[PDB]
Amino acid sequence: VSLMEKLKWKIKCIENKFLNYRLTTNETVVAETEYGKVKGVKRLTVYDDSYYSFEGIPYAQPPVGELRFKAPQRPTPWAGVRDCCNHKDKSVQVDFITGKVCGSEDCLYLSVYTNNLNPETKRPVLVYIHGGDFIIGENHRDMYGPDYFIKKDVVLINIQYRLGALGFLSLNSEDLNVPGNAGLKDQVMALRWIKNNCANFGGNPDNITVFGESAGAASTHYMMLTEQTRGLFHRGILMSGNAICPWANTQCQHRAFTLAKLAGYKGEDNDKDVLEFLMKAKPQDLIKLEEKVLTLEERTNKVMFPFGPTVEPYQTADCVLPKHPREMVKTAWGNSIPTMMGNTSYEGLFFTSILKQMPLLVKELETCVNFVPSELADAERTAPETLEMGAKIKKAHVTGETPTADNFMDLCSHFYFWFPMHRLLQLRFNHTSGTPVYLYRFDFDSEDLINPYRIMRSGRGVKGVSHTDELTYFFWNQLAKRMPKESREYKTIERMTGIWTQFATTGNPYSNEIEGMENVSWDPIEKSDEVYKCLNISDELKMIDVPEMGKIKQWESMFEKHRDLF
Repeated sequence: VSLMEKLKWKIKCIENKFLNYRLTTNETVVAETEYGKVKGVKRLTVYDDSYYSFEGIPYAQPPVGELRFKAPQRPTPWAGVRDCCNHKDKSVQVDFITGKVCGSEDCLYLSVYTNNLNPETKRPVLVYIHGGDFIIGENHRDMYGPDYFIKKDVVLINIQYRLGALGFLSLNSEDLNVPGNAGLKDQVMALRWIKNNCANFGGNPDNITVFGESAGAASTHYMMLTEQTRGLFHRGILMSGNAICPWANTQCQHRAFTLAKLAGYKGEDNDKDVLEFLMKAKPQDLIKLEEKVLTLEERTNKVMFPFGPTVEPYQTADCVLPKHPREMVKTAWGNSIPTMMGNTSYEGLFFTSILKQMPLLVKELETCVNFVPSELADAERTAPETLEMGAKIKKAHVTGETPTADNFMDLCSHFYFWFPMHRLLQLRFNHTSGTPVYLYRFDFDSEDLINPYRIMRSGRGVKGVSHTDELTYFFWNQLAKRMPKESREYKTIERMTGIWTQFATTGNPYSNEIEGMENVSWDPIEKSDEVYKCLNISDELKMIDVPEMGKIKQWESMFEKHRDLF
């Protein structure tokens, strides 16, 4: 990121402190939890709404010392009133703007927001699990402000969880108790806390909705698949991701050794010596070196990050993913709750930046062999079946003789999002009956209101609706501003928070109190449907055949001779 963008950002951080102070009131309030009393504070929004904010509620013990890399443990209660008027730190990560490591190992907190602590009936509870590819992200209100959702009579809860190697180290050695998925277990513990405390803030414990974008969508899906959480909630929304995306799963058991060697470990490769070195390293060193972990072959095969959700190599009381995610889908409790999924209209525009720095990536479309699903491709990607499968992808996305940047981004929308969504819908349809799933397509472009991911993807000036572009209409962030009530941006905020709030309430996202949705009727997807229908959300709200469908079928035709793997 440029020095100019670094200065703008710093300035915005400073402005934000002042905006935050102005928006804070002297009305404090105390609420009860299973663990003790917490003190929150009422705050305003730039729309002159107001809400009670409780931040820094621990849902687990600080995962430090011998707790590093282990399943989270329940937090220790207190008497007195814990101060929750301030935010806690974020999980240790590289700051996307400054490129310096920030955060702290002491990051297992959640934040609770609502326009009314004593409503007359228990309200729908919405739980946001943030994205950031399992390596960045936070619940700070400078990027995930509840300002818009608190117009609605809901309780909104934003969680943190362990990221990177500290959340996702995995070791085969059973004696060590580092099976993997610590960060997802953080998520489970947070959802247990919410279940058992949401009533104290006016929330209905029998009507919880979990939602997330990108890796938060994968996370939400995982919360719908694991037995650890059976029955804990009642709706799920998967925004631009799910647990069977190729980026959402990795076998990272050999990678802890590599990480340790990068950090200076001297010795042989066994799990115990490797863990002991890692248990004593400074956390920022681990996180800083993590970008060097993956090999050239791994990157070429599109393994996105060294550490993430994995198949745990042995069972424990706290195991979250005992099998591959596909196999988990077959028996998932969450298959039986109302579900909404969707994507943006030009997801792969996100990768503009990566294309800038590596223009030769476009030549991967000459044969598209690097985009064939790794379960079907040979190791060197030189087999004749692999060239054939690559030709399906090429014919779907390469529009002229020579591939372009756009063809590459369009193919990416599919590889990363539309194709795994299709695999999931069909897989799910065969291992459930009845419970509806609804689709949306987010297709509203503006550069008047943005979020910080735009600075990360170097998308200033770039037309089309990228991965992350919808977040802007759900959450306040420090680059936002008060928009006129008549603005198309403002209307999109109301439509988005409105639809999400409707679905959370009844499990059906249709309502005719939402403007633009009067000549609409929003049917769920049926197992027999050959073409998917979605609510396309742009300046107009309109049901349409998913425009991506034709390409989706073409990707599917790569499994012609291996139907059992699709």
